[PDB]
Amino acid sequence: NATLKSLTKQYLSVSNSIDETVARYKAQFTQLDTMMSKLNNTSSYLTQQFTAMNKS
Amino acid sequence: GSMTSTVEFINRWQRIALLSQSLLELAQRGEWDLLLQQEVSYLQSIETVMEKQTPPGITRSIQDMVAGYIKQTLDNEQLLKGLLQQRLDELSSLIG
Repeated sequence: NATLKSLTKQYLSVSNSIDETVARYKAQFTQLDTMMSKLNNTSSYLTQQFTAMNKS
Repeated sequence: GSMTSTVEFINRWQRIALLSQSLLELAQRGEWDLLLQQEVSYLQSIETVMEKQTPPGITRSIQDMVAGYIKQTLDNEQLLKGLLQQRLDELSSLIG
């Protein structure tokens, strides 16, 4: 028997937390994916460095 | 003078290998926010061996020592890519 207004406030508050949580996950997904692509480039450079370090 | 230049050279590459292990372990422990912070340093440390050259007169023994750090960094990076993909999949599911 809580008031509708009170229930609606809680509803919206929890809804906002969900939105903020999902926003966070999307940002983290994007940055981890960026990181993963960047590892492709660094590995390519490091492979070159390894062989150069081994020459002579 | 240049015994300093050899250790600095050695330290540049050891730092890269260090940060590479740090990233891997942070990923293993599911510490994704710290991983992304540490990533910043890792990339900066790669840039350092691009801006500075291998000095002349590094012996074979030291070249071998550093080659070991480079190999270890590659090994870690490879493992890391798998953990990252797994996390990306975990996140897609959470995101919906």
